[PDB]
Amino acid sequence: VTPIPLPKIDEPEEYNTNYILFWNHVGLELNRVTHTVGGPLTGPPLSARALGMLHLAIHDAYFSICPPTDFTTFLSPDTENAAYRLPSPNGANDARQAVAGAALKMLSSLYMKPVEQPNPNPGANISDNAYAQLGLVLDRSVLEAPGGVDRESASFMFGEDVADVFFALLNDPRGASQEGYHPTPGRYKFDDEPTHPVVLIPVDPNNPNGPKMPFRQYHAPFYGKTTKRFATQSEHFLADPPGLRSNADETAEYDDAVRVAIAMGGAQALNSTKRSPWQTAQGLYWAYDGSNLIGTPPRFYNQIVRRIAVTYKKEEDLANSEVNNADFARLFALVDVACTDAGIFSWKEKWEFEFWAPLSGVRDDGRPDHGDPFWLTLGAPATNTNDIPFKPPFPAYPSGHATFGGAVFQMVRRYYNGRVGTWKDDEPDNIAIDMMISEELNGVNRDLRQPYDPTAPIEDQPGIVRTRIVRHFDSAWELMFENAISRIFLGVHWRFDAAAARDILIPTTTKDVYAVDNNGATVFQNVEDIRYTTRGTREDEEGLFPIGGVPLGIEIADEIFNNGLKPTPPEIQP
Ligand code: VO4
Repeated sequence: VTPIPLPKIDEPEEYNTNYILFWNHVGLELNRVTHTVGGPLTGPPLSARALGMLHLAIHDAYFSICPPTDFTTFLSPDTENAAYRLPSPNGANDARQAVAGAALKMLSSLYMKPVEQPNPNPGANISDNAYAQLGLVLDRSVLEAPGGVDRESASFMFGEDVADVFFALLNDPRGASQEGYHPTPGRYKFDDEPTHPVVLIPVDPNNPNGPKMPFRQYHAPFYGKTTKRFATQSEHFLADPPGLRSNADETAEYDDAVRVAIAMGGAQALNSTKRSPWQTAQGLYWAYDGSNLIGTPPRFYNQIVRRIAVTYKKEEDLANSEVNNADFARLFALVDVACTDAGIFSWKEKWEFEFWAPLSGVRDDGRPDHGDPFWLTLGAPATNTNDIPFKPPFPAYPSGHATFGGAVFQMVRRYYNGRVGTWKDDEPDNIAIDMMISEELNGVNRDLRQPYDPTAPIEDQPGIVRTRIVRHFDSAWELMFENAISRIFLGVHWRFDAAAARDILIPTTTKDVYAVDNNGATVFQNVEDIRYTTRGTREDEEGLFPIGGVPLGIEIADEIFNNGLKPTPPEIQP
């Protein structure tokens, strides 16, 4: 089959001399390829799950052979429960081959053709070409693996066994099912996106030029409530969003939110848009909304973590260093598991409240002096395609980006505290990074004038090229913040979807109404001064809960970390 020409990644090639990073890289490649061909594990919550499973398998394969001191393996070989019983090395002592077997097995189980009946219903939507392209990635990775892959080694086979365990235990085949779900129209209620009310998909995925059919998508409406958690030791909840349930009386907040939404997230040329060119860059930088050759947010968060990992490694040798191998194996397991659970809980709350997107909220507002029936947002970029911007097919509260980021970057902060610098676990850190380039703005990817051609490299395809922006960040606190507000700039999330408006915006004398600059643009607090302290109430539960995705993610990361990466007790599983 014709292999898809993938654009070059902006990262020192030395990174892949380390087999832990190499396998992480292979996971990231499958991520972007599956989103280009429409293969399995697409979308934000599930794509994060794939990475969590991959790194959990790698983590235990490595630490079984090279036992850790300050912590232990996720699963143990002495568990009476067969489902949580980790296999034993029994002679195997080649960590490199162990990791290879775990990674290869997991990724293959995740991305290959479900010959075991699973193809029906679940996989009945993915074309043969999709699987073929994914297979190519897998096949060549074996050949590019640093140190090679010896499929006949005992260590390799051990790794495979480890993968089988984690796969059977955590795989959620029907995770993204939407069968039986239908929106419940009304104020504040999620429903089909006005600029993309329906989509025409081929009746037969193997004949994309053949007859089409109308399709309305709702992304994983049942996943969050039915899926198995990874390492969280409890259920997490967010305060009711402004306008709903116990907070239905927070009208000043909601009204100002509508106001900030129009000014900060509208289309580039609308007279009501007050967003600056720089803020537009900040919005697109963190997108990764499932585009061709790009993939989803988890892929970007891992690209960032890869840089942090190498920038702050203990030993200079990337290839032959167990200190580095252990460090990376541990870090990525912590990070990707937190990302996985962040997805579960953000999706759980998303479909719990079913809060509507700013596009619908502004248009359907109804009040002549508050709404704008013809508003358009900067929207989620439709990169490497000729389609227009959209709003991802799922409820708004809370922001998945914000939750993912909160978890990933809080985990990084907990892990490096006292090593890169010293800070209170709830205050700004000093984990700075340089030369960080997003594939949304790399001088290569673009907005095409014609349909994407998968047989030709992106450079030979006409379109407006995205300006190359090289960033530097002073801390993971900043990363966490900007990643969250970027969605406000795109106009796909309300301010409260990120965090409590009181914690991120500059207040005025009027309660719930925040400050704007000379030209009407919203003013944010300085990153160093931001503290996610503002909590709210829930109708169905007593107490105060976090508002927005960031606080939720931070909470999930602290929990997992504090428990040293321990499985969710099967008793509290759904
Ligand atoms: O991922 V959002 O849920 O931030 O579009």
